[PDB]
Amino acid sequence: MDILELSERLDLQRFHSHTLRLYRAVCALGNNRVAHALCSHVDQAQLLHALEDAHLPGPLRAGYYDLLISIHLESACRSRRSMLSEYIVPLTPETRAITLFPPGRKGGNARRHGLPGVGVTTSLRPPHHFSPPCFVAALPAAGVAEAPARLSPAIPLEALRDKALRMLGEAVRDGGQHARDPVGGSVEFQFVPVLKLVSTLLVMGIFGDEDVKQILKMIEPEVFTEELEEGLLQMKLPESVKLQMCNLLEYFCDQELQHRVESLAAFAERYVDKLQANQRSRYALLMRAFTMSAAETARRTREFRSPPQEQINMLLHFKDEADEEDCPLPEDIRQDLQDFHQDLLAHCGIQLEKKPQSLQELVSHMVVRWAQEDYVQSPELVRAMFSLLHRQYDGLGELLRALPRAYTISPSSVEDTMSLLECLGQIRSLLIVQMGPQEENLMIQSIGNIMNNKVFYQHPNLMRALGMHETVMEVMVNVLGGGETKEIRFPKMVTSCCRFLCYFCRISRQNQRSMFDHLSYLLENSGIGLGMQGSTPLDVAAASVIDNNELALALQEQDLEKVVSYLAGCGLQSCPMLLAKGYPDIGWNPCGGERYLDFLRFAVFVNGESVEENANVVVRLLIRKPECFGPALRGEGGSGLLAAIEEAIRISEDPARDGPGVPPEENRVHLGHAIMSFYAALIDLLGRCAPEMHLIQAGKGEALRIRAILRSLVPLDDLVGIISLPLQIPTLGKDGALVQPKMSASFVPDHKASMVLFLDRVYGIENQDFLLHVLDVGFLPDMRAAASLDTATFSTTEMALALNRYLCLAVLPLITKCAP
Amino acid sequence: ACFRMTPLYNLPTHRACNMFLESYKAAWILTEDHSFEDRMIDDLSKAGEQEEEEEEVEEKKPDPLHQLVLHFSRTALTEKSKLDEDYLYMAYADIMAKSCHLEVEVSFEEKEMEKQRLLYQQSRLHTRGAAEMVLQMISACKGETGAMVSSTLKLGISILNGGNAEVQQKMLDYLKDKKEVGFFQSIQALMQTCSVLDLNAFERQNKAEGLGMVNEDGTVINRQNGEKVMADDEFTQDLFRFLQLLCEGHNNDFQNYLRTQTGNTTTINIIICTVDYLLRLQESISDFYWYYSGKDVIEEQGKRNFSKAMSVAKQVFNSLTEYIQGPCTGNQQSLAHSRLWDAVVGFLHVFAHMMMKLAQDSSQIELLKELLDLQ
Amino acid sequence: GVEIETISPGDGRTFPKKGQTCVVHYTGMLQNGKKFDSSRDRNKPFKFRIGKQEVIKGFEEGAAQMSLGQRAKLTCTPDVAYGATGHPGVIPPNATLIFDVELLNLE
Amino acid sequence: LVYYEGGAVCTHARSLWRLEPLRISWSGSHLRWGQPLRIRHVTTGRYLALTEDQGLVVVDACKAHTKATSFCFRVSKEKLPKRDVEGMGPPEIKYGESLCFVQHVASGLWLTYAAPDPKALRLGVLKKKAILHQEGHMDDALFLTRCQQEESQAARMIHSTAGLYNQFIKGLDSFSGKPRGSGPPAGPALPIEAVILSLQDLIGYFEPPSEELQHEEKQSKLRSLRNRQSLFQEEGMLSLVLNCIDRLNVYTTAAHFAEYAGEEAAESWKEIVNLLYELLASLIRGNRANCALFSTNLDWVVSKLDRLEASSGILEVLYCVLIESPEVLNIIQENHIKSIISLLDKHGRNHKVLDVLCSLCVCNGVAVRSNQDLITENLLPGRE
Repeated sequence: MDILELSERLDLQRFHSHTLRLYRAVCALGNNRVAHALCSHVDQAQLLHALEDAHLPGPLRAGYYDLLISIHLESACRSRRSMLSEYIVPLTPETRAITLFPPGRKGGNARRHGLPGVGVTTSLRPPHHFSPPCFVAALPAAGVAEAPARLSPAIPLEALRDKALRMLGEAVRDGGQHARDPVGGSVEFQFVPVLKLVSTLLVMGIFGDEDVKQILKMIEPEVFTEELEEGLLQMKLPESVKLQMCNLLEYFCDQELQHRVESLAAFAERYVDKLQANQRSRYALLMRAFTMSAAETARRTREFRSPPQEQINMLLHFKDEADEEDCPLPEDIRQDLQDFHQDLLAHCGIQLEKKPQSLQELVSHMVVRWAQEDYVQSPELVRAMFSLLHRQYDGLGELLRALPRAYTISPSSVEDTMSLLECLGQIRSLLIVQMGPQEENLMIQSIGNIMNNKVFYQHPNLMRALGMHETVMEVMVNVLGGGETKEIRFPKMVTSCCRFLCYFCRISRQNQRSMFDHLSYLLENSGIGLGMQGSTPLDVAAASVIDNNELALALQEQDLEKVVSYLAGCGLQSCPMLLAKGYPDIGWNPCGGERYLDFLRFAVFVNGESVEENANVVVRLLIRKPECFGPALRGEGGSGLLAAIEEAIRISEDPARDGPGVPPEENRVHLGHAIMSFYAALIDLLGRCAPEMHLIQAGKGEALRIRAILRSLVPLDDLVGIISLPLQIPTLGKDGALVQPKMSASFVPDHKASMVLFLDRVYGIENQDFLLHVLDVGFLPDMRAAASLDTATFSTTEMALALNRYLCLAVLPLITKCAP
Repeated sequence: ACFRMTPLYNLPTHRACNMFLESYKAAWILTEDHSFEDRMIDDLSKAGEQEEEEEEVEEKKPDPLHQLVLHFSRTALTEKSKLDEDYLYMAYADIMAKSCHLEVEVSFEEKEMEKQRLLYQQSRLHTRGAAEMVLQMISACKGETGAMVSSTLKLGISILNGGNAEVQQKMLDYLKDKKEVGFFQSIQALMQTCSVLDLNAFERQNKAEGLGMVNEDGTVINRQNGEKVMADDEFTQDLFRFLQLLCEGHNNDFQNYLRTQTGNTTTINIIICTVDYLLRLQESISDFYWYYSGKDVIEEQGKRNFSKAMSVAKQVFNSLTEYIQGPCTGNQQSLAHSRLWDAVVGFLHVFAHMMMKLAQDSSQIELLKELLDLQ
Repeated sequence: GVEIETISPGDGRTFPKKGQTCVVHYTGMLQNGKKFDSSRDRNKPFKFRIGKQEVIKGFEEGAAQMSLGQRAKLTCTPDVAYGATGHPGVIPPNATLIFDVELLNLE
Repeated sequence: LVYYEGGAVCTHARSLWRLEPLRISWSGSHLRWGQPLRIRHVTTGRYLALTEDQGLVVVDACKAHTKATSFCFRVSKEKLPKRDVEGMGPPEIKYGESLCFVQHVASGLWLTYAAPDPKALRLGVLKKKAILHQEGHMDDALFLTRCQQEESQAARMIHSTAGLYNQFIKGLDSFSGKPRGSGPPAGPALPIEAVILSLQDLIGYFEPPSEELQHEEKQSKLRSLRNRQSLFQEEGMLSLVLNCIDRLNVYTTAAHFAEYAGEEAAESWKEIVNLLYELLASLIRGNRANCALFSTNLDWVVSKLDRLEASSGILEVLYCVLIESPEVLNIIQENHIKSIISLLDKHGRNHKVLDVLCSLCVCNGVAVRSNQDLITENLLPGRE
């Protein structure tokens, strides 16, 4: 039956409208595979005819128009809309030719305002992905989560925009007819779906220059003349149409904003070149200034002995006109900037009649006229109309809030930025979807493309302005929140992205300083970060604090006691997922405890010296909770630390107690190795928390007091016992089979270096008899072992190279200082 | 590196343009001044084309400003766990606020016209429900410091300049006929979250300028990044300035309302709480003297720290004067029974060695004269 | 598993061979009388590179069987079609397909 | 067992105590320090008492012998019943101020927290057992706080309301087995009319506020509605009604209900199951936590879609859960969606089913591609 019958068959009309709503639901939020599937059920011809049918009912007509937008437009529209908030300006000749005003002579201070949305826009906007919907093609043999995601179903937009223009032109003149039979039965049904379609196509930028000119003519003809026929704004529309009208206006306001930004970029391009030439000329003239001058050249050459930021600051330091003498620029060049400051404000309507004659005070007049003419009821309509109203008078504040996201790039890297922006669109698109196995591999390869991109390292400022780092930190927050307690679903993407965060911190300190704010925010998420192996939020925090003395100096105390409460939790109970693998039970977690220990090591030790302020508070809070040191050093019930090390070494060497009794999986847990790794990081922590010698000879109370506490803590007799503890050596025999111990399951020389650094920084060596007494027992067998392994077959071994690093990091500098 | 680096003209053009635009915005556009808020609210507050309809129902449709007021009332009074950020509310509230005050022997003949003009500008707003914006926003902010409570607080001060009695009356009537505790709960939490001086933070700050770390993209000399000691001084000062304004003019029953609320089921004696905060301030100021007493000279950052601390302390004492003036016997009893005396003796002991320390040298004459008006 | 019935024979001489693409205005429809695809609705002739396995078996061999300018009725079993999985959300698994194909042009 | 329990429990009905003085006349007089008076819990009908076996517990209301239950209030711990005042009484004890220590009038023991801390209170939330100590500690001071009239009325609601259906449930499983055949029913006649009247009152008591109401009163009524819904779930009314539907669900039709319950109850079976669904929807509509409580038993409601007695009510219950909790959406599995499709195949073109599917796709603006793929896989290609 004809759908026009449903205008009387109401029950069918409601059911089918709800059906169309379900159609717009299943294909919503970038589900282009379902959108392509739906293209079979509703065809291109079906949609186009439903657009052009003027006898269709209201809800069904609106549903079909919205459905067309959902099938074809929304996936590309959302991503492009998001990219409208950033303004990357390449250095191109058409960018150079971009001027604030079109060529005119009406006003010297300011010409007539250019037509919004008409002209050249050089902002880097990624192209859309349109795949013609082909259904007879063979189904791919590739498995899921590896095949590329479906793109938007293609549809002729060049003809579609012509259809849209014809439709709205007919609707405008029908409004002038004031006919008693509106299309769809109501004014809002006659206008809202059409305006929504024009809004979306405007966002895509399908319209040409003349198409936008026609749109302005049908919006308001007389105001938009360059050198019933009445615009839509005088037809007393309903509120829903007013809402879509606001959506139409805000796009042109955005286009004006982008035009201003590009005008600034063009003037910046010309002015920088002129200033570069002038500064070169001044430098060349100042070279011969030494013949007729003297030591007063200091503040002349301060520019050339000072980096460019304050150079341009003092060069531009002439706005108030009370500081001209400091500025060495010629007055005509300064006049160029002053004139360009004049017209920019005039363009923004600052300073330089029933016809507004321009959009700037046309929309403001429109909004105030609507508000005074009737009581607006729709809340989001009020939100939209007053957001516009705030945007009109304030010509500069929006520019001030748009400049931090503005940036200029070299033309040679536009294609480099293309891939980065496309992957940025992909990860941004994943913020609105529940995390899935299909989405993980596409976003891991996206961040891999970020790693491969040169501009990712070349322009850290642009990276920070784009702010992918915070967006990725939310996507971790959601993925850990899903299964926040039970299990970390999609662990591979978690560790692959925290790897990107660690690299991001290492790109630059400004990126690190920006990341420094979220540490506590990262710290709550690090509570379950012990579950994952590899790159973890704790590692991200360490990379966000390390190699900067300024960082960890403003590190708030509240983080510290929560970290050591986690250490207490590590020490009071067995590790859950480690114990679930059939391992024998021990009442504490060496691996998680080690993680916090090396984290605090990065927290308190920077650039080769200890931070005293962080050092005393960490040792104070750590020593307040002795339960996390391990089986030893607890006092009552606590055996020797050295004895616990022989417990760990022999349990590590003996199977069925070090492992599950079943590396084979490259992440096998070795309990004996982990316990002593924890002990080594515990003592390396205390060693790097040790007070400095200059404060010690300074005699300051707390500085002496802490070290005296550490001496009462750790007896040096156990330490020299650990020094005397042997190392398993690669032996020759059995047809030359080298018995090579594995670092994953053997005592490493770097542990011993941790204890050597501790005794050097805390205990020290004062006398010769005990100096030799510590040298001969443990350093001598190891150095002889290294000398013996210094051969053809044993030098290349990990044990030998680790001994080489250990001796040259901890042993040899210690005895170099103890040489006299 | 400064003696070994390259001049400006060898820098890449795209980098140079980025540096130029960054310098340009701070040096020209932020510094640029433009006043438009007066013709904002004149157009919003005026209603047009109702003359043509000439309707006599008395329906009283809102004027364009009043629609804004109703809309923000609706989003203020809607029930949500968190008061989600609205940048337009930032824009409109700042526009709404600073458009009111707009401010050599001036005489009492012409002195009054600026006052009644300020009253006219406030009357343009409080007659339109703008007075309810501050109460609803403070009730809905739930006691967390933020942009909204700052902008709303500045609006409250703006509409309450000169102690507008009628505005105070509207405040009192709304609190009385709504009888909600969340307002004073928010006020108590917000004031309890106000910061005091920290020695550890101060010393950590002191270590920073010894480094004098600059940025890589050029150089900024001793950058003016956010100070971690007394960052919320403007907010705390504004909060007590607002509390002072809502009791200015000896609004006796309003002061008794602050001390106790019969209508409210739960009563929070904010007067006692205010004393508690002043008490918390006295240890910080005393210990900040107890870091400089040994040192013969006080450095510049410490001088600025004293200035911002005592500006807030002056505002607190001015407020505390306001609650008890009139005299309000209930408040006077609350002050006497509270721990005000401990703060008083601590401040006196601080003031004991202030002027003696500062009088030794001529470099602390400023900080001495502001301290002198503080006592 | 594909069968051809001519509807309006065309050339009968220049059969589609390897090395040249085929341009067709097909019309796919389910065996239950339900249309699911076409090319005239999109107003664009569907062109496929024959011999490179972009389309299903039945359509490929069927399109290779007729000649230039020939309209044919193509019957494809699920064995030469998508079969046990169908086309997700469009064609149910294990269904027989019928195509009205007019091979309008070659290259 | 009585506890010093914190959190929302202090904003819950279980923290309310009603005092009943021993005086028949002028029982609402102002409290003078030290008159004898009983303490009763609002929602359980239990009286605090010094029991013989476990010291301080809340004994049932049928065994309060007025000796172990009565108590008295004094400002201090010193060894301090007067002549009752036939009027307003001297207003002395204040709400939130005028601190008092409560002592057993007959035993002379003062209430105080149990000092030992178990492993439950070692790191977790602190519920502190109260022991009627002989003398007690110093910091056992008790603040006295008002209850709002709606709180008091609601607290009386649970206590009166729960017992009726508890009796109804025990009447239900009394004839769960042992078919009546042609003889008399199992036991006492079930209060069909009283239950139906209570159900109608509860539905009206949980009626959402009307659309025409102004935004201020609409939000205030919404807050009251959420509070009452949360309190009733916190008192377990959701579990009790779940027992009601589950117990009535064993009979397919009224004849099946007749064969065990009786002819007189068979007719009301349809009405009661419709009313139970309506109240259930009114209980859960718009509730974040209560809707989240149905993520555990999603298949429980899914199991009853095939029933013909009440499809609209359970569908509304499903819709209210769906439009509220995305975590419930994460529990959806391929059998459930086919069952939803079976609703369309067995009940005609009901657009509410489409609305259910629409809610199934997206919740809180978050796309669920797994469910969207299942919808297009199991619904679209058939085209039937």
